[PDB]
Amino acid sequence: SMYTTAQLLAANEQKFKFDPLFLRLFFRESYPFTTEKVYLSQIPGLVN
Amino acid sequence: DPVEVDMGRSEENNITQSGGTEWSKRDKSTYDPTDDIEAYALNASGVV
Repeated sequence: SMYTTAQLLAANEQKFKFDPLFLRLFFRESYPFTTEKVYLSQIPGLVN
Repeated sequence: DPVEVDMGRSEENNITQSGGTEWSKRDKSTYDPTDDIEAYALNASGVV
């Protein structure tokens, strides 16, 4: 149908800057849990 | 014959200073242009 010719030189996949700093520094460990709620506790610790 | 060749450069890449922020109206002291050049380079697609 068409007698044109074309050659492809180079293609790029542009990408947006992204680096998980806050996970990598502070939230270091994972805790998978199979239950339905998670409890986090504290203790006062003030002794006269 | 006049032929137009162009690539896709977003309008934010070609920056022209107008109004304030002229780099020649602010006083030559108490101002570091490092902030301006870092802000400009924030538009880049890779390390400069």
